Amino acid sequence: RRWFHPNITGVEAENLLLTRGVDGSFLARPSKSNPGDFTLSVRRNGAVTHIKIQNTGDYYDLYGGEKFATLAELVQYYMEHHGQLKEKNGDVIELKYPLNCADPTSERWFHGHLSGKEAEKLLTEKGKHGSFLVRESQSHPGDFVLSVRTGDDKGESKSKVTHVMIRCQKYDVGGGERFDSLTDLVEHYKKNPMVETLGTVLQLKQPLNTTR
Amino acid sequence: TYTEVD
Amino acid sequence: KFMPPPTYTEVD
Repeated sequence: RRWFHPNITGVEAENLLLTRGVDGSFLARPSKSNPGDFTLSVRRNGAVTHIKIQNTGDYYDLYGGEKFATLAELVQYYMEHHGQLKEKNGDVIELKYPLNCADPTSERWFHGHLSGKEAEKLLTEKGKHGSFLVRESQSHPGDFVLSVRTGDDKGESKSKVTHVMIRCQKYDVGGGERFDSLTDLVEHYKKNPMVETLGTVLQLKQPLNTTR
Repeated sequence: TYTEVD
Repeated sequence: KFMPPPTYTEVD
C-alpha cells in the first residue's frame, strides 16, 4: 500500500506531488470533503488533479466505470491498464509513479507508531536523564510527539517522562517557530531547550534510538 | 477542485 | 487500578 497517505489534505497532497513527484506521480488519501470516501491525487502537466473515489460500503469506484472490492484493487487496476482512466472529454491520465508514504525523517530517534504508554516504558527502562524520542501522535493523527525523560536517573518520581505535541500543519510546538522538517525542529530544541509550564527544562541530551 | 473522469 | 494514558504537557 505504498501510494496510500493516511493523514494528509488535498493541499499537502499537492505539495508532495509538486516537490517529490514527477509527471505521472500519484497517491491516494482519505477524502476531506466527503468523509469515508477516498481521493486520487495525480500529477500531470506540472499540476495536480484530484479525483473522487466512491466508497459505497460494498465496493469502490470513481463514481462510474469499473467497481472493485478494495481500494487497493481499484488503484492497481488503473496502474495496470493504461488508458482506463481519463478526464471526461480529456486525455488519458496515467498512474505511473507511486508517491510513497515515507516517514517524516530517517533519524533513529523517530519511532513512528508508538503509544505514550510504550514510550514511557522504553524511556523509563532504557533511557536516562535527557533521553528523548519522537513518535506519531495517536490522539492527533498526522501530528507528532516529543517524549523526554526528565529529572534524576531514578525509575519513580508524576511520570518520569513528558510528552510534547508537535503540530504538523510545517512543524511547530505550541505556536512557536515553524520548521520545514522534524529534524530541523529537533535540532532547534536540542540547542534551545523548551521549558514545561510547571518549570522543568526539557534538555534533549541523547536520543533513545529505535532498535526496530 | 475535483476532475470528473471515466 | 485504572491507569490513564499519558497527557501532553504545555511548554514555552
